[PDB]
Amino acid sequence: RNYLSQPRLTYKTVSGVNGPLVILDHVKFPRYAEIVHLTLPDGTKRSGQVLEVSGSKAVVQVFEGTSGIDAKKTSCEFTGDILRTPVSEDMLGRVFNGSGKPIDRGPVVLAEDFLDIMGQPINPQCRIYPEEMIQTGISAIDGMNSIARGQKIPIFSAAGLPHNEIAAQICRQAGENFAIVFAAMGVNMETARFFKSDFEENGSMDNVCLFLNLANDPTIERIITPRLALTTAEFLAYQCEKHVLVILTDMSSYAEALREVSAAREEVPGRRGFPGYMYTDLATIYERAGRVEGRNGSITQIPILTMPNDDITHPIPDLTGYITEGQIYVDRQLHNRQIYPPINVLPSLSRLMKSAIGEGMTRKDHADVSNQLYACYAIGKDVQAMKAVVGEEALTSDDLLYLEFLQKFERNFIAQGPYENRTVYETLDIGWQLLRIFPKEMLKRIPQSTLSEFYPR
Amino acid sequence: SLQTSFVTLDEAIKITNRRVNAIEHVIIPRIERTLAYIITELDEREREE
Amino acid sequence: QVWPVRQVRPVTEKLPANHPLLTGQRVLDALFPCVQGGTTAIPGAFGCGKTVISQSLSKYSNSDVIIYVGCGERGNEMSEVLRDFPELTMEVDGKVESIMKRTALVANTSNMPVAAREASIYTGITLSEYFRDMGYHVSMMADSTSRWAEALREISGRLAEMPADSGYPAYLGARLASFYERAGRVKCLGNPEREGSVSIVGAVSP
Amino acid sequence: STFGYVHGVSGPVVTACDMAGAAMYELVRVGHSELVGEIIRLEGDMATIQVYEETSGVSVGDPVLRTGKPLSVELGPGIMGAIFDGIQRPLSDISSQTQSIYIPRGVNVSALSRDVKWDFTPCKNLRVGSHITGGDIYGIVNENSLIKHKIMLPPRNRGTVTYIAPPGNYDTSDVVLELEFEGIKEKFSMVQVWPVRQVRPVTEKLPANHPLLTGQRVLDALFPCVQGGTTAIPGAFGCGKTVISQSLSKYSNSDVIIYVGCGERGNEMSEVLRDFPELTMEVDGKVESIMKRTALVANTSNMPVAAREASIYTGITLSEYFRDMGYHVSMMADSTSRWAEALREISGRLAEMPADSGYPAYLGARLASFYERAGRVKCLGNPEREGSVSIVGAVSPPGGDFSDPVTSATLGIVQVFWGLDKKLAQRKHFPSVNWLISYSKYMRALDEYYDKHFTEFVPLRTKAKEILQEEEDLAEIDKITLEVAKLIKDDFLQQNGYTPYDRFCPFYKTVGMLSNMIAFYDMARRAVETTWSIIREHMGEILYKLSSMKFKDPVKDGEAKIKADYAQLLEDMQNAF
Ligand SMILES: Nc1ncnc2c1ncn2[C@@H]1O[C@H](COP(=O)(O)OP(=O)(O)O)[C@@H](O)[C@H]1O
Ligand SMILES: [Mg+2]
Repeated sequence: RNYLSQPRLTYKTVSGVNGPLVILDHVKFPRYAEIVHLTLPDGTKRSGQVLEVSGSKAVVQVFEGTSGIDAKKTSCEFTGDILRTPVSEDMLGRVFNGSGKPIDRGPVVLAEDFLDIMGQPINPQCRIYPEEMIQTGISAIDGMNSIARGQKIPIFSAAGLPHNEIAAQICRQAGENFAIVFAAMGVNMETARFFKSDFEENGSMDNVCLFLNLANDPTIERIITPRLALTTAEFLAYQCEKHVLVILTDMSSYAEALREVSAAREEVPGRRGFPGYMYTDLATIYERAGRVEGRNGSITQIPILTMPNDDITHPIPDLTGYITEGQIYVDRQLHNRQIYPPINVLPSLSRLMKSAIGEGMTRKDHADVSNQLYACYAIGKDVQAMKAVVGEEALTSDDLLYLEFLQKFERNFIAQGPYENRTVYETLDIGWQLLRIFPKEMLKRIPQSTLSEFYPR
Repeated sequence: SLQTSFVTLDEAIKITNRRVNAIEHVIIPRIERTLAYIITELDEREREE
Repeated sequence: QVWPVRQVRPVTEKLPANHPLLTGQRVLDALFPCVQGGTTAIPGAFGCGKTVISQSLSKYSNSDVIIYVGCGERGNEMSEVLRDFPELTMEVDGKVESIMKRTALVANTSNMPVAAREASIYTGITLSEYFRDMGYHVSMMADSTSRWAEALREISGRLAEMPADSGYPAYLGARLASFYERAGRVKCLGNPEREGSVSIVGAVSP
Repeated sequence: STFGYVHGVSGPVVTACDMAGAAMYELVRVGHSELVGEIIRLEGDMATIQVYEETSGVSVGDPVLRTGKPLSVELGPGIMGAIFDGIQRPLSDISSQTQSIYIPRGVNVSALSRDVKWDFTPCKNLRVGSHITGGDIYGIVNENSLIKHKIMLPPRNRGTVTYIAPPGNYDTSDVVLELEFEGIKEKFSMVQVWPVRQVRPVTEKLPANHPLLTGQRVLDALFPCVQGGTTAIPGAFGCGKTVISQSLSKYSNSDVIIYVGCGERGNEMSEVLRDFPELTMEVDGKVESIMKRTALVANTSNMPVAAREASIYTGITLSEYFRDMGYHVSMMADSTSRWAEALREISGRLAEMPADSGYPAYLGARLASFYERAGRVKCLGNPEREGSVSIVGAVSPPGGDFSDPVTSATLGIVQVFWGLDKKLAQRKHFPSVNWLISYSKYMRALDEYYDKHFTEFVPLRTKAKEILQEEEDLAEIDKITLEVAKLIKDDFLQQNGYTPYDRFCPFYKTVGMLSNMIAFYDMARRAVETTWSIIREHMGEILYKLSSMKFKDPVKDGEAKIKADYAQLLEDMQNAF
């Protein structure tokens, strides 16, 4: 029905190549974000967005790099539309490369609709708020920092830490209507093989849309990799009404692919070299989440970002801390003690904890015991800070229990093991036991109306 | 003469080993992670110019 | 009536501020009190609760109307507002009715474009200046002005402007001063001789 | 067009005009002295070229002769034992051809010698008219007694054989093959040209499984590395950096060793070219020089800084070419921190934005695009052979701190980190690899080899690591554990590289010594759980049997296992007494 049938022009009039930007000339009415199809003199096909136009010029940027592009022989071949990904329901079980193409010797997708990869922002009037609590099984994520279906929440980790080992875990045991779209930006060969051969185990490959983009792939393809991973998931949800779980590997490594392309554009550096719009371009790929009114579907994001040099004040955990709806912190001192999900619960908060708990949802003492299990954790963490200075014997009887809980909190409430899921009822019945090595009247965050039932057991 | 010399040393070794452990764990890692902040704040103005 | 949002509303003569803004918090009303007709700033890092004080202001203040401005905010945080407001009924003359009768949302999330973040601050203070002219003790929760200052940086980056300290343009102190100084209790224009107010509580995300 | 004119030089940069058919990153020849330059910008008819050499005496109007090839190497015979710079000029041949001591700044000497003749043999069922695709083994050249330099097809082209060469002697410029395609009968010699920034194409990558037996007892047992793996080591003055660089070239199970000295020093590069020409390796026959399977990329800091960036990329392209013949290449990059200080000069000349502590925006992406060129991988070609490349990259941080924009970026990509300590080298604990900071992410992938072969090894290492882990807290303030951990650190982990046996041990002795020191431990754990001072006094002879186990000479091969049996049963006696 509605389409464009004019033949595309083919310019052989490149004028300026400096870095990844190819400045064209004698272009007739260029649009702002057209895909152009470069044809190299040695028969290589490269693609590229138009970065900005001015009059007759058109400064495109090439995706696969600019090495080999001539001035006379290369034939940039325009296309009069924006980047439209070919999206279908049969992109579920296939492994795609960085830009759009299949890896596992399959065919190109037939794609009953073509969607804009930039998407459109959802109307906040008809954007319903996530209430349905999802079950992860990890007691640090399920019980203490409970996440709802539709919530965006990252995993704060560093290099060497097993973020990708526990992200496949919540990809494995989350809870017939559950789809998973995976994006791997800047992974190793091992991590791309560890994720490929993990969904080959559980039979979950019938609902997995793995987007691999390895470290040898070009650095501009890492920009459009989490764009296509979401507008795929904005088609499996919001148009086909099934619950999608988006996981973006190395959202840190997306941002160095955002810093590098912006230094080539020579524009407005923010903190630490990252560009000035680095809050916005991490928000257009994070705010595609949540549930809407007239659809049964949902889309929930668990991105992974490696904060450099363990600093939470680095701009990569900083700007995602402002735009997501919480964070999950993976600690390195707990990984050194062979604690399994090496997560620490003090800087890891979930914003949607207040709605997903209650008598209607889950077990009314759960919302209040997490206020108290932070208090026994936060006071006891200062006790080990005090134990380093004065001595192990100058502690009083109050702050010997704060060390006694803190030693038993790490090994019993956490470290489930890599193949054990335990429900929220098992989390609280192993979490109330840790508050029963405490005496009465020091649980000051708990009211007396709720403390009377669960303490005698 | 040694019994009153024994217990006066354990009152002066404890108020000295705290001042060792106050410098080692409080004063120096407050200065050290301040000095790591002056270095990056120098760098965020050296790329601003 | 049609009024340009960048032009300040004319008014008779400004008055000193004497009545306090009862926010309901214990530390806020006791140690660091704010008056209706005053300017307030709430800085702090992520996860500190800069909006749960702003949502406690829009629910339980001693103000006639409430205007909440979401400037680069979350999409779920404006859906959080319009859901739980129509069950929060408050009393004025022995009659209970929800706070959505007195709350007007200017919603401009982070997904929505960056040049419109300039407009959502100036619109929400223009509705706040208009309801001041009726005599109502208007309050306004700017949330958050640090995402408005990031819209000034991204626009000035395209115009090849020279930056000030940390990227921002040199006129950052003149845009914030031309917005915060539009607050203050003031005898309005017109013959029925009414005294209104505008109290700006602007969240800052450093 | 064929030539270009200079039209202005302003430092390293040359804005050469009259170049309409010039591509990006091509190599040119600026001036009458033919300085090698790199095209870096392309403004219509002109092309901004940065020049590798000193551009002193370049006038406006000198011919800029373009080549049409990017920054590439020459792959073929005559590459073993040669010493190259970063841009592949033979430093050994450049001293005999010119008879001087300086590099003459303009010599375009061929990288492979076009005078030495090699014995070529065909593939023997590679007939005329048979179809051949890229990557197929086409011939075999006996380069040395060790290396059979298998001539391969370039991965770009394809077709059917029309002219093949009879078995005989040939030059590097003689046409060996001629291929029929649809268009043109294309002919090409024994020398292929491949760009260094472009990854060598290959069929399918495989998980790495076979461990690199580097020779030491601490490295092959406790912190193992697999061929096809990546590895970082620290770069101080004296810890162990001469040992791990040369013991891995002498005694490892690698078919070739390619060493990249990437802008090291003046005399620290001279000692490598004084030592590597006279190292010896014990093959099954009589001993031979290590220079029949070694290729050197030698580079000082005096040399051009675009030949210091490209020294890493040249050394990995030589390493990836010998991977495709089926060999098990290992590459020692020494160092990468002097390579990161070469990127800061290259991006600093272009005035680009310094992202993290001076270094450019793509420091984390250039390192990750180089350590990803390692891996055990089934090669291209119809003979269906498998190869591997191991990359060992020395990291030289300022002051020895592990928080640095290139040190923290390297330890996020590498899997094995043999942390070499200066403090262990001060106390003459050789080799000086630390055991607290060091690790291996290569333990989960090696238990399949430690179960199909060598079955009793993984309960020992997962226990003896906890012995060294318990000992550090006990030394801060069980008495059985402090004695046996002293025995492991003094007999097992310590290793003298000059003893005629203890310079290199195989793995059956290495699994043998840790078997006895653990079987002595759990028996002594039982013998106290029923007296420790009598144990230290009455078992003094069997502790001498443990502490002298390291001297099982390679004239004793089966007897080295036989002595491990008889020293095991002697511990069975005295535990009951
Ligand atoms: N006074 C409070 N009452 C209840 N919850 C609070 C209060 N203060 C902070 N919180 C909690 O702290 C977190 C902060 O939420 P939020 O305002 O979104 O962080 P931010 O200020 O960065 O936007 C939420 O989980 C919120 O429930
Ligand atoms: Mg907020």
